[PDB]
Amino acid sequence: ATEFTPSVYSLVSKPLPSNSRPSATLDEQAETEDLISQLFDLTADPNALVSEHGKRYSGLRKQEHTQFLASSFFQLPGKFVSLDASRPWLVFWTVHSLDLLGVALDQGTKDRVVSTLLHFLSPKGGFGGGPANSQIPHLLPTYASVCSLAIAGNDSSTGGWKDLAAARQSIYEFFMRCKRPDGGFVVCEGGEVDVRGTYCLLVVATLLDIITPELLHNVDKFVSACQTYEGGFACASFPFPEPSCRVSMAEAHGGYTSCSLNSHFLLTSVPLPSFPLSIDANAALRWTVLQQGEPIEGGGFRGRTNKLVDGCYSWWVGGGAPVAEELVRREKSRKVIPPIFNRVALQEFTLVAAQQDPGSTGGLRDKPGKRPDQYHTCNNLSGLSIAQHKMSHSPSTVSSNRLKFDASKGLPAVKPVAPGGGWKNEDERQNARREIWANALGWIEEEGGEIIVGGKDNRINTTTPVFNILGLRLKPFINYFYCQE
Amino acid sequence: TYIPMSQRRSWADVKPIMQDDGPNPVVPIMYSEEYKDAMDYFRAIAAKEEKSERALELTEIIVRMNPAHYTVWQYRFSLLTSLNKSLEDELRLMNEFAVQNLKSYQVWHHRLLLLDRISPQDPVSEIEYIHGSLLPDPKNYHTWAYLHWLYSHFSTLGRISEAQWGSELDWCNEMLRVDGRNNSAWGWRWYLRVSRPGAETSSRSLQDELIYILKSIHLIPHNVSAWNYLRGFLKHFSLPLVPILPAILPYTAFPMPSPEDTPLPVPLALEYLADSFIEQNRVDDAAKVFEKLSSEYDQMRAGYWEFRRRECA
Ligand SMILES: Cn1cnc(S(=O)(=O)N(CCN(Cc2cncn2C)c2ccc(C#N)cc2)Cc2ccccc2)c1
Ligand SMILES: CC(C)=CCC/C(C)=C/CC/C(C)=C/COP(=O)(O)OP(=O)(O)O
Ligand SMILES: OC[C@@H]1O[C@@](CO)(O[C@H]2O[C@H](CO)[C@@H](O)[C@@H](O)[C@@H]2O)[C@@H](O)[C@H]1O
Ligand SMILES: OC[C@@H]1O[C@@](CO)(O[C@H]2O[C@H](CO)[C@@H](O)[C@@H](O)[C@@H]2O)[C@@H](O)[C@H]1O
Ligand SMILES: OC[C@@H]1O[C@@](CO)(O[C@H]2O[C@H](CO)[C@@H](O)[C@@H](O)[C@@H]2O)[C@@H](O)[C@H]1O
Ligand SMILES: O=S(=O)(O)C[C@@H](O)CNC1CCCCC1
Ligand SMILES: O=S(=O)(O)C[C@@H](O)CNC1CCCCC1
Ligand SMILES: O=S(=O)(O)C[C@H](O)CNC1CCCCC1
Ligand SMILES: [Zn+2]
Repeated sequence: ATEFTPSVYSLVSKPLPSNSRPSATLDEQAETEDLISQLFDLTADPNALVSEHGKRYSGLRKQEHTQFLASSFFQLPGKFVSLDASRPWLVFWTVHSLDLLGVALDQGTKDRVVSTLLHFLSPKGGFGGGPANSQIPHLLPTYASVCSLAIAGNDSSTGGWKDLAAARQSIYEFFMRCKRPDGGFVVCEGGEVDVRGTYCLLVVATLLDIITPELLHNVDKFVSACQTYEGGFACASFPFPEPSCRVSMAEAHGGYTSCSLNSHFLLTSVPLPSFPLSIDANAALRWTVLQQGEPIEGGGFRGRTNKLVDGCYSWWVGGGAPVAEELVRREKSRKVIPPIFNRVALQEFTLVAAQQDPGSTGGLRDKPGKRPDQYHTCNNLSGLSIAQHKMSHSPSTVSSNRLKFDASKGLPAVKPVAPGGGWKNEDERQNARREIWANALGWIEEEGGEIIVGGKDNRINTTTPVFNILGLRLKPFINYFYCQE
Repeated sequence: TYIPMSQRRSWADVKPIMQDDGPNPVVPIMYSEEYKDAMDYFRAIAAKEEKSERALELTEIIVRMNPAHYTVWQYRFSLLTSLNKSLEDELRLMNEFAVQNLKSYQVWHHRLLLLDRISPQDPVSEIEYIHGSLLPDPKNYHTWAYLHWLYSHFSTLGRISEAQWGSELDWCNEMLRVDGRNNSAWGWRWYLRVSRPGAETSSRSLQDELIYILKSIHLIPHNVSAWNYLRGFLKHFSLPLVPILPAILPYTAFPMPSPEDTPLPVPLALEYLADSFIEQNRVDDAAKVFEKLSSEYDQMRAGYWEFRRRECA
């Protein structure tokens, strides 16, 4: 199982060569290499039986991380005002982290979570970063709120899911107001256009059964044109004047590559003709694996070429790996197994370098020398989950899903903004519903694919690629909105 | 001491509106007296949709405390357009924001909206500002994306001259001279030389580009940026790898290699050699180097190189 995933401790750690050419980049890289490698030297090898005397233990400090999240879950200091427009993310990072850590919230606290988020819902559609009387709707807190309701909510009258169901038409209309002709979405009224919006919108639209042809028009082209020469994806593409050509507007970045790969994947389950426009799957996989750092930097991921490793990219880049791998697999089958990244090294980065030092505040962090935060706690753990478990999109599971789908059950169809913006007829809508639902539930944990570095006490729960919530949350949630319970 | 807005006669007619959190909210923030008071009045102003000078001033107060407040930025831009305010003055205020370290997606997007609306005949001074902004912060993702948009938007209006494009390439070359490992500058080079609609792509132009890439590789052989650019260049223009192979071959053991602290082999030089074998239909020889990458020369990616090897065998 570990033949092609060597431990950081079993490899030679050497600096990135200078070639006698110093630069600001190399100065920063060498400094980071020192910070990480020294911590690895101070810490016992997680894989060892005789955990050597005097060295720091690298076990996942689950209770310390639970405390870190608990301490700021009910009250945040005034300095957190910089995140006042992002409070649904603070909810998401906490409740998803607790899910991964296997810590249950009581019903009273869950009810508080549901109540807090519902007040972020505006009647005109979508969630904002704060109460509806304070902030306008935005695609990003819409994703964070919807996912948090999947995690902490339920199907009772105080469970929040009922409220999401009633809001389906208005959320769809908000999505349509965000739409631009070139296939991009603004994140909010008068807001920026980027692929994070596309990802967030596509997740929510998939989960709530509000996908239509008019919502998706050109969306595939916008995403596909974000792919750079490096193989990863930038934030946006520019349409040169329907457009004569589309050009990527920046560097391949881990965050935007995650969003683009995931957006594309969600689009592949919509049965529209000549849709979605293809991406270069092999180039995206290549770019993904190349971002895994050298042994000296602990085998964590960086977000772009010649920048620094960072614990949060364990999710953004690492979590993109199974998606890219499946896309490559589908392309090869369209013409006609060892791990594709170092699953062990990534876990070692998390355990050794990304955890706060023991006996302190707890939480996980960007890198040694950086304060832990909720965002890094969530994304470190999400990445750790992807490395620990072998998540695959299973064609036979999708087939099973197709066989059990009940098309006579469902919530009322969304009314399109444009008269011809909907599905051609009921049969094609039901076929689409089936495909979207069946593929969303296609991710399975491979038997025998589990690798828990440091022993089974380090095991956390299995997050779903593309969605980033536990499968046990995803299933009943999406089943509720598709009436497949 | 702070004077509450409920005590100010300029605000006497406005009834503040409290944040509607509901009962016992999770993740509440202990807002400062100033911030809470400002938002209470912003909630009131925005609810009644007041477009006034005091409303404009209030939005500036808020974004200074929270530069990421997207709702307040949206309202501010509405105020600027409704009141027909000087958009040039607002640009200068944004310059002050950057100097005072107030930054986010929102400030850069605000700049974009201002420049879109101003729509200057010559955007040279804004280009210059961006260059100066990048010097102390040479990899700022948002700044690089904004530079792309600026040239892209204004080029469609036919407002970028050939001289202007020329000096941009000059500037890009200097950024790469200062730090050849600046991947952001490599990305800018790709726009200027390959992807932009007006890019010069004759046969000798592609020849010049190959000379530049190879010289960059020979200067810094372990520079992943240079290798990725090389690979992307050859792929985009469907150019064979074999004829260029003599320049890369030494790193596996047109400008040629000349450097101290250059341990061989370079992993991406091996990938090049492997892909050049696949080009020649030599699948066994390609598998052999992938195996070497997997087991000896790039073991972090052991599983990936094995995948590539199994694709041949
Ligand atoms: C370097 N970087 C990696 N991801 C991003 S981002 O997707 O644009 N994101 C993260 C910004 N970010 C800065 C950051 C992340 N990685 C390293 N840094 C310095 C951050 C946000 C929240 C917390 C907490 N608690 C701590 C740090 C901004 C964001 C803010 C609120 C909600 C969602 C995203 C930036
Ligand atoms: C759904 C959702 C919200 C997606 C998040 C996507 C995300 C992680 C985008 C990255 C944002 C980025 C351009 C910041 C890089 O900052 P940096 O220069 O400080 O980091 P770096 O040095 O690692 O590149
Ligand atoms: O590969 C299965 C693996 O074995 C377990 C023990 O049941 O962990 C061992 O293997 C890991 C990964 O190689 C090492 O870190 C050893 O220290 C550990 O004993 C289990 O966690 C499972 O994942
Ligand atoms: O920002 C000024 C304001 O925006 C408009 C639409 O452009 O209304 C939006 O802004 C208000 C106040 O923030 C909210 O109710 C939004 O939901 C609404 O879309 C416009 O009316 C103008 O007054
Ligand atoms: O210098 C020979 C070189 O060492 C190996 C490991 O045996 O690579 C290591 O050293 C390089 C520095 O040149 C770094 O990339 C390290 O990350 C790597 O572990 C081997 O590949 C060989 O080529
Ligand atoms: O696994 S964690 O590190 O999260 C939990 C942790 O640190 C608590 N250790 C106490 C210390 C006192 C004796 C009983 C155990
Ligand atoms: O992987 S196994 O399940 O075989 C063994 C395992 O979980 C060991 N965890 C230790 C136990 C003692 C305290 C520190 C953590
Ligand atoms: O659009 S709805 O009718 O659903 C609700 C609504 O308009 C609220 N506007 C607030 C006013 C204060 C600033 C943030 C937005
Ligand atoms: Zn980070």
